[PDB]
Amino acid sequence: MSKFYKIWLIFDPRRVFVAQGVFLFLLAAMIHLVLLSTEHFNWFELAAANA
Amino acid sequence: MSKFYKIWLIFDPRRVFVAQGVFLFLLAAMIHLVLLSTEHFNWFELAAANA
Amino acid sequence: MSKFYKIWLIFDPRRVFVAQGVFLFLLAAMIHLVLLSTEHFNWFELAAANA
Amino acid sequence: MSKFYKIWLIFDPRRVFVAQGVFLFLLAAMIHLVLLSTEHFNWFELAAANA
Amino acid sequence: MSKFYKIWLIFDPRRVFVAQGVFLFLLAAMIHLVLLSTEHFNWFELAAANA
Amino acid sequence: DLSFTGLTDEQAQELHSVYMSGLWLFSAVAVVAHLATFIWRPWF
Amino acid sequence: EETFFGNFDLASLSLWLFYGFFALLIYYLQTENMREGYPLEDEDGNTAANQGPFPLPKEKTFKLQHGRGELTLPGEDVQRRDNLALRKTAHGNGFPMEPTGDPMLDGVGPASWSKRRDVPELDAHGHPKIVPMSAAEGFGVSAGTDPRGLPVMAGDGEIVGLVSDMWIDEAEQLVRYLELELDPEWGDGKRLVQRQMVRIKSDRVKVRSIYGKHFKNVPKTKSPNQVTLLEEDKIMAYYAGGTLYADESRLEPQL
Amino acid sequence: CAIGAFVSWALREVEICRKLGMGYHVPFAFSVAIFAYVTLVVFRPLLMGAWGHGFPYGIWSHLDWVSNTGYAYLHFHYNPAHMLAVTFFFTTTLALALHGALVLSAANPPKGEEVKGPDNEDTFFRDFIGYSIGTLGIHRVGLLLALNAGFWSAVCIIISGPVWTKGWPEWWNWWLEMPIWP
Amino acid sequence: DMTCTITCWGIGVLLGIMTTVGLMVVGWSFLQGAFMGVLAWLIVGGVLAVAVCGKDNAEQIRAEMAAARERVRGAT
Amino acid sequence: PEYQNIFTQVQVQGPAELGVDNENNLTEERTTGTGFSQLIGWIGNAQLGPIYLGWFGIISLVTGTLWFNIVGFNMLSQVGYSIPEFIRQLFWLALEPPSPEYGLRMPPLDDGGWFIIASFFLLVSVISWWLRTYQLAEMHKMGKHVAWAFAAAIWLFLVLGLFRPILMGSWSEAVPYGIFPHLDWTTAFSIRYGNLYYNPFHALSIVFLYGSVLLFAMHGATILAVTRFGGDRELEQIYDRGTASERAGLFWRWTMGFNATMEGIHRWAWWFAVLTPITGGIGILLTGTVVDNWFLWAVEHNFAPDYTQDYGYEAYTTYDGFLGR
Amino acid sequence: GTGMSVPEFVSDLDTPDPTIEVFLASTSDPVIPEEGAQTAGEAYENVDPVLADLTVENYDRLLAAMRSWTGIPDLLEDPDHYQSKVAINMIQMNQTINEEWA
Amino acid sequence: SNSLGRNCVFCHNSRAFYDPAQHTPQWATAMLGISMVQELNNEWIVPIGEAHLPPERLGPVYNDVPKLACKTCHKGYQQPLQGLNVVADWPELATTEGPFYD
Ligand code: BCL
Ligand SMILES: CC[C@H]1c2cc3[nH]c4c(c3C)C(=O)[C@H](C(=O)OC)c4c3nc(cc4[nH]c(cc(n2)[C@@H]1C)c(C(C)=O)c4C)[C@@H](C)[C@@H]3CCC(=O)OC/C=C(/C)CCC[C@H](C)CCC[C@H](C)CCCC(C)C
Ligand SMILES: CC[C@H]1c2cc3[nH]c4c(c3C)C(=O)[C@H](C(=O)OC)c4c3nc(cc4[nH]c(cc(n2)[C@@H]1C)c(C(C)=O)c4C)[C@@H](C)[C@@H]3CCC(=O)OC/C=C(\C)CCC[C@H](C)CCC[C@H](C)CCCC(C)C
Ligand SMILES: CC[C@H]1c2cc3[nH]c4c(c3C)C(=O)[C@H](C(=O)OC)c4c3nc(cc4[nH]c(cc(n2)[C@@H]1C)c(C(C)=O)c4C)[C@@H](C)[C@@H]3CCC(=O)OC/C=C(\C)CCC[C@H](C)CCC[C@H](C)CCCC(C)C
Ligand SMILES: COC1=C(OC)C(=O)C(C/C=C(\C)CC/C=C(\C)CC/C=C(\C)CC/C=C(\C)CC/C=C(\C)CC/C=C(\C)CC/C=C(/C)CC/C=C(\C)CC/C=C(\C)CCC=C(C)C)=C(C)C1=O
Ligand SMILES: CCCCCCCC/C=C\CCCCCCCC(=O)O[C@H](COC(=O)CCCCCCCCCCCCCCCCC)COP(=O)(O)OC[C@@H](O)CO
Ligand SMILES: CCCCCCCC/C=C\CCCCCCCC(=O)O[C@H](COC(=O)CCCCCCCCCCCCCCCCC)COP(=O)(O)OC[C@@H](O)CO
Ligand SMILES: CCCCCCCC/C=C\CCCCCCCC(=O)O[C@H](COC(=O)CCCCCCCCCCCCCCCCC)COP(=O)(O)OC[C@@H](O)CO
Ligand SMILES: CCCCCCCC/C=C\CCCCCCCC(=O)O[C@H](COC(=O)CCCCCCCCCCCCCCCCC)COP(=O)(O)OC[C@@H](O)CO
Ligand SMILES: COC(C)(C)C(=O)C/C=C(\C)CC/C=C(\C)CC/C=C(\C)CCCC/C(C)=C/CCC(C)CC/C=C(/C)CCC=C(C)C
Ligand SMILES: COC(C)(C)C(=O)C/C=C(\C)CC/C=C(\C)CC/C=C(\C)CCCC/C(C)=C\CCC(C)CC/C=C(\C)CCC=C(C)C
Ligand SMILES: [Fe+3]
Repeated sequence: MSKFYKIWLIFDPRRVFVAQGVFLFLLAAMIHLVLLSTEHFNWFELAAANA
Repeated sequence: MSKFYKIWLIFDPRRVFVAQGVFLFLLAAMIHLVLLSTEHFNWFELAAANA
Repeated sequence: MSKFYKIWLIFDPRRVFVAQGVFLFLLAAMIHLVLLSTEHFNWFELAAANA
Repeated sequence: MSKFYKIWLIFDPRRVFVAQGVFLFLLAAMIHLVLLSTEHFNWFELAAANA
Repeated sequence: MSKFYKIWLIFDPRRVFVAQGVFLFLLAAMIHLVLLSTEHFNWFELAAANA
Repeated sequence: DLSFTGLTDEQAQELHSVYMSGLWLFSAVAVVAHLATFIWRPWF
Repeated sequence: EETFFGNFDLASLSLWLFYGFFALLIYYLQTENMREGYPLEDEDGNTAANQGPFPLPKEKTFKLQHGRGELTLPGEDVQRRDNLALRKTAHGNGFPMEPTGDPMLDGVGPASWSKRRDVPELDAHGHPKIVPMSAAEGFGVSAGTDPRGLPVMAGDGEIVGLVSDMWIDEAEQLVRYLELELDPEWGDGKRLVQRQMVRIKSDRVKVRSIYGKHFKNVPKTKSPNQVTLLEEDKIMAYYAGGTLYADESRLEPQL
Repeated sequence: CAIGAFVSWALREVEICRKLGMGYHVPFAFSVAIFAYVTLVVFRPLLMGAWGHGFPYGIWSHLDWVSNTGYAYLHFHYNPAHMLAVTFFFTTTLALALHGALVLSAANPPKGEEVKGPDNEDTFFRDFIGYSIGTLGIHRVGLLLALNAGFWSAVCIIISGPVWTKGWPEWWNWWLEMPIWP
Repeated sequence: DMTCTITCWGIGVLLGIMTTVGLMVVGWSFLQGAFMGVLAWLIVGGVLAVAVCGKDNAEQIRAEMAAARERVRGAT
Repeated sequence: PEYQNIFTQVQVQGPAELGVDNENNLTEERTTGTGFSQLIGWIGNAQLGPIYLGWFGIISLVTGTLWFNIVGFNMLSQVGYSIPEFIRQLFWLALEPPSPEYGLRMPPLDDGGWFIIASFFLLVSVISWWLRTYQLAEMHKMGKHVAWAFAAAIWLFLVLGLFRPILMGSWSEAVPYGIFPHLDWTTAFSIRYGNLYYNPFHALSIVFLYGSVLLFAMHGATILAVTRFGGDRELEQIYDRGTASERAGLFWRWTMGFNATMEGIHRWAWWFAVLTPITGGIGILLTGTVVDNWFLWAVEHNFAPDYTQDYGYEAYTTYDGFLGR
Repeated sequence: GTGMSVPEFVSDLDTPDPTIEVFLASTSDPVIPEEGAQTAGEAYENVDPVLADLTVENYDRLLAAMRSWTGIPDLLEDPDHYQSKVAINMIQMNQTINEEWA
Repeated sequence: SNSLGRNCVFCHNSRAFYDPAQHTPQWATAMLGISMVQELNNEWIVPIGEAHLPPERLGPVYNDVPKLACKTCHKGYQQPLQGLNVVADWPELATTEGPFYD
């Protein structure tokens, strides 16, 4: 370590920054939708059932 | 945190402004429709069933 | 909040005005149609119901 | 509000007038047809049934 | 042989790293999904069963 | 695209060394994850 | 509806009439396509005994533009080559021929050119059709990557020079040729490459057909502002012949 | 034997192209027609589980096969990928007719007149319809249209058997019961 | 800048795939969700290739070009 | 690999072309104003416009828009002026031809009168577009090949809509104006008169359609392979033979034993394409008027196959065995 | 070579009609009449079509069957409800279907 | 076709829809079923319902009495209940005359 900063001498800051944002949002949306497709982890149905 | 202002030395403000506006509006519309697709959080049916 | 006037140092006013003019009417039409697809807030059917 | 005349320093009068005419006629035709599509406000059918 | 650094002179780091990253992510996601396809190791169904 | 047109000798030793530093870090993390998973739900 | 005789009715009559018409049409179509390359010859240049089942068509005349004259076909072959450095590999007919010297320099095989007119092609106003971009009023690169200033790499991996200009067809608004200035080590002067034989990338321009050592023998235009049809044919055929003659492994079976 | 003959024909065309120093577009185009035939006698039959699903070798008996195979899905005109394929076929024929007519009319003027050039051809078509593809674009477009016609034909047949079992009109139900409709 | 256009079309393809899976979780069938996914792709990806890729880079160059268009008019 | 010439590498743009002229003064009726599209320019030309406006084109446009609006407004009124239902059932609606009981007389507007008024406006529109195609060649001093090729398709158009109904004695024989309804007409027409496969002119039309598509694959591919020798400049190759024409001819000569010329291949293409609607119209004109059952005609003329095996699923399997029970 | 065949998915061929099992859970074997058995008309006041039936056959036909096959729990209890009047005709129609349309 | 879950080449050879020599044996039983349906609608189903059925069973337009067709009994299957023997246990619904318990 202490030499990971040299990653920016090979990869372009602008290409890495757009790709990472797209990947991060897509992964977050996918995980939230996977949770929404279950029974034990769907909070919208949990709210209705509780009350 | 005190040096995040340099993000505008890599990203063109016009492009990010347009993309952020589109992204924010689409996210708001999707969330509102997801709320409309349920039973406990549909405010158009609650008004019908509370009058 | 007193420096928002600089938005026109970045955006072309003509493009922004055209886009906003399209967007506002499209959104208003969408909401006016969403109201008509329900039972409680459809003013065309309500008038016949109370006649 | 006393300075709304400055819109003409942004948009060419010729184009805006043509679009306004087309938009107004299409909107009026759509509204008249929407009224014709109902039972309560169809004045031809009302005249037929009132005699 | 004692130092295998002599393998990057016949390669270009850029594409090697890109392919590595894609391969790693795809293999991890496929293992996670394969585990999710199994009765005994599906941790989302286990929470519903331990309820 | 090749503008580097070949690496040198001393521009590769440092690379190997940094690459090896990440590979060992990723593997230590994976080993701990696998150990915890085996403690939770064994498969052997 | 009734029949004329037996089972013959109106549909049968129509079908047989179409049969006859189609036979005549096939004859006309095959005869119309024999205005070039006939009569047939053998492998020694003499007229062949067999000439086929269809006779030759009568003559048509074309009135050309810009005072170029008239063209009557079928007629004599005016695009014929005179002294070809070729050798028979057999005593009869049906076997290939062998080049006597350098196939690429002698214009034989896939490097063959046809003896076209020694004048440039004209547009509607009577002006040369293909013009270098440095003399074309109003033209600019509107899309894609501009190749001017990039180095050129040959098929064996050698840099031979730089792109200096582009030659465009103004009537159709299309790039036709790229102009290359050679380094002193690989020759002297300027050469042309047709657009269909290059791949333009971000840092280079690739020509795979020929190698570096072949770049000095590309035919050269007489005037720096216009190119005739004969020169066009000789330049394009030279690059086309390299796909087979650049390396000895390109000519042998690939297996 | 037919598969072997077709593949050998394509590989012979490849060698002729190599000897003449030309591009390899013609064998690539012929490969599409080979793919539509191998789908009809090898791919659909293997997927469906029996060689008896292929069409017979007869001038008037291979039309009976076509007729019976289409009525086995009730109304074949309603197959979505068959509609795309028919459109491609008709468009290729309209474009071939236009191209041949334009070239012949440029090369054969009225008696006593001079011949015409590409400028005249570009002008006639912008006057007629307001656009001209050009002398190079028309060949690209014709090739692309023909290859798209053969690819979509292969798709229309391979979904009719192994992917869909009911009538093709019923497939449109997804549009008729979309939740947006009142 | 044909490379920004292709990127923008790919973000549209990705939004379309996400629209299909989202409508299916809410109760729609595949083909119903995929028609809506195709329109999200074509409308949004097209809109972003005009707007984002049309905010081309130029900085004082943008300024002068615009201040000179504002001189064409005035005498037009 | 080598460049293949399907997409242009770099585009160049200059002043817009306004067109050639002669003593006929075509400039007076041409619109001013052009555009450029870089998306299209990857494949072909990028310039858009201008267009010529004569009287034939204006009349054709006006009368064709009238036909479209009579059909569209009839379709809209059939549904109760409900726009969302109008959109839902767009592919299913149509403007229906008259009932068979009325013969060739004028039917009630509710039962085919609007269909006849709209058919008269479409007729006028189509014949006007053809007079424009003839006039422009005459004005451009070119041959009339385009007009003849268009009249070839107009022949089948008129046979389907005008000639056959008159010879049969009913306006009810015409085709409805709809997407699905017109495809139902095709299937019902084939069923009503036996099997249309056994109509010989239908087979000839299929032969020529298949041949026309095989020829654009061959001609397009051949021209794209000789573009490295200037082969897309066809007219100058006709006026002065070059090596591109020689190589293109020799490829097919060595492949299948005969070849064409640069000028003569376009005659082949023109004839195969033109022959499809001519044979199709001759085949359609003979149905009902002469032959009423094409399969019985084939049996009479001895080209109908015969089968030896039996009919029925229980001649080959069992209902329980097909279910796995 | 004809193209005459009918296609089906094998997951669909292995799924039986789901009402076959409902039937088998509502059916019973007939009871053979004995010597001089007492009929339904000598035990209640019924209708002619169902009167010369025995008591046990009356029991299985009426309740165990007709009231479960048509989900009408009180069928044929009030002789004046319209459902009884239509069921009496349906019995004869069901008999004629089996007898004359074999 | 949609009522039996089959297609056109079931009962037909599509090159000649008219020819009796190219039909399958199922065509004849379908022809019998046409007449059976026509008789059941006109003689049994319509007459009762015009005399007893309540106003809420009379359909949108014309105040029609509901009718039956081929799918009322097959339900998208080749045979009703895929061929279950449902008449062996109920001899009382098998004949118009006295129930034969032999
Ligand atoms: C159940 C279906 C029947 C069947 C029933 C029919 C019927 C019925 C017909 C065809 C016809 C044809 N059939 Mg068939 N056909 C069947 C099976 C097949 C099969 C197959 C199984 O593979 C094939 C390949 C074909 C193919 C063909 C074509 C060869 C032929 C159409 C010729 C033509 O020029 O079309 C191209 C179409 C035209 C030229 C139409 C003319 C268009 C006009 C000129 C348009 C004017 C402009 C317009 C109004 C303006 C629009 C707006 C603009 C944007 C401004 N059939 C089966 C047996 N077939 C036709 C024929 O000729 O029969 C012999 C015909 O009528
Ligand atoms: C079978 C071939 C079909 C055809 C094709 C066709 N016509 C065309 C085009 C094409 C491909 C055009 O691109 C061009 C056009 O610009 O259409 C909007 C056009 C055209 N065909 C027309 C007429 C026409 N075509 C007809 C027929 C047909 N043309 C067939 C349907 C007919 C009839 C009834 O037979 C008519 C009357 C006009 C609608 C139009 C004439 C072009 C014109 O007047 O251009 C003026 C120039 C402009 C400034 C307008 C361009 C729009 C933009 C503001 C320019 C910037 C370009 C932008 C980047 C992209 C947008 C362009 C898109 C088309 C991609
Ligand atoms: C976009 C795809 C289109 C296409 C493309 C295409 N086909 C091509 C080419 C191209 C580009 C050629 O270059 C090549 C050629 O050389 O053309 C002259 C060819 C060709 N496509 C041909 C025909 C053809 N193409 C057709 C269609 C199409 N081909 C499409 C429309 C059709 C039909 C049915 O529509 C036919 C009939 C050939 C004329 C030709 C070259 C094929 C050839 O000669 O193959 C060598 C084989 C023999 C000489 C004989 C083989 C004998 C067999 C062993 C026995 C016969 C068995 C057979 C299956 C019986 C069928 C009976 C029928 C009655 C059903
Ligand atoms: C040889 C037979 C083949 C053939 C050839 C052929 N077709 C031809 C020609 C030729 C040689 C022409 O010259 C002519 C032409 O103009 O071609 C560009 C044409 C033509 N063939 C056409 C259609 C056509 N041809 C077909 C078939 C075929 N034509 C065969 C494959 C088919 C079918 C069913 O397969 C169709 C659908 C037209 C594009 C054109 C005839 C133009 C014509 O007569 O137009 C009348 C115009 C109106 C209806 C008035 C306009 C009203 C419109 C409803 C709206 C406004 C116009 C607008 C431009 C369209 C909408 C777009 C919007 C975005 C604005
Ligand atoms: C602008 O550009 C262009 C051109 O140009 C300028 C062109 O032109 C064309 C071409 C287009 C046309 C000319 C238009 C017309 C074309 C069509 C309509 C296409 C349709 C074509 C046909 C219907 C006919 C095609 C014929 C075919 C496919 C079969 C022909 C093949 C044979 C007869 C046999 C092949 C021979 C082989 C393989 C070699 C022999 C094999 C051996 C082992 C040799 C050993 C010797 C023997 C066995 C004994 C003798 C053998 C003999 C005599 C051979 C014959 C065989 C027999 C069995 C007798 C295009 C598109 C073009 O865009
Ligand atoms: C310069 C060179 C010229 C070359 C060009 C010549 C082309 C045309 C020339 C001649 C064709 C003559 C062939 C005629 C043979 C059949 C006879 C016939 O047409 O018979 C019909 C029966 O209809 C059919 O059998 C349907 C025909 C389908 C259409 C074409 C099929 C090609 C499909 C596929 C191609 C495969 C084989 C191809 C082979 C080419 C075959 C034409 C009725 O009989 P009739 O005589 O009308 O009845 C009255 C009588 O009974 C009185 O009593
Ligand atoms: C009955 C006989 C054929 C055997 C039966 C089975 C195959 C049937 C299918 C197709 C036949 C195509 C056979 C073509 C083979 C040609 C071989 C060849 O190469 O023959 C040349 C002579 O040929 C030619 O010059 C071209 C002939 C026309 C090509 C076929 C046209 C297909 C048109 C339309 C489609 C056809 C469908 C029918 C529409 C029915 C319509 C009622 C010798 O050399 P040449 O140097 O060119 O001599 C000439 C000159 O130069 C003198 O000097
Ligand atoms: C290898 C295995 C073969 C595969 C086995 C499969 C069987 C079927 C395949 C192919 C059959 C075609 C065979 C014929 C090819 C002959 C070879 C050839 O052509 O050999 C030439 C010799 O010429 C000839 O032998 C002339 C052939 C005449 C063609 C007839 C024309 C119309 C014909 C058709 C019209 C169609 C209309 C409708 C039709 C119905 C109506 C016909 C050498 O030429 P050359 O020495 O250069 O010069 C001389 C030159 O000019 C002319 O003499
Ligand atoms: C209904 C369709 C029937 C089937 C298709 C055949 C008919 C279609 C038309 C033509 C076919 C090709 C035949 C003609 C061309 C052959 C080449 C030829 O004539 O070669 C000559 C030698 O021949 C002759 O001297 C003529 C004698 C021909 C006799 C054979 C007849 C074949 C008859 C039939 C085929 C095989 C039968 C054997 C099997 C049984 C059936 C299964 C060499 O001299 P040359 O150098 O060419 O002369 C120079 C000249 O050209 C100057 O201009
Ligand atoms: C059960 O069946 C299925 C199919 C499901 C399976 O599961 C099958 C599974 C297998 C067959 C699995 C096989 C798995 C492997 C072979 C895995 C191999 C994995 C690797 C080799 C991974 C390598 C990862 C590399 C990483 C993370 C590198 C990191 C490097 C760095 C952070 C350093 C680089 C950065 C810098 C600064 C370089 C310095 C730069 C300079 C300029 C000096
Ligand atoms: C309401 O919304 C608006 C305003 C936007 C609209 O206008 C909407 C419009 C639509 C949605 C329109 C939709 C239109 C269609 C789907 C049209 C489809 C049309 C066809 C498929 C037409 C086929 C026509 C013809 C055919 C197949 C063959 C032959 C026809 C003819 C030769 C017709 C010519 C008729 C003659 C010569 C008879 C005239 C009678 C005399 C007495 C002279
Ligand atoms: Fe061409």
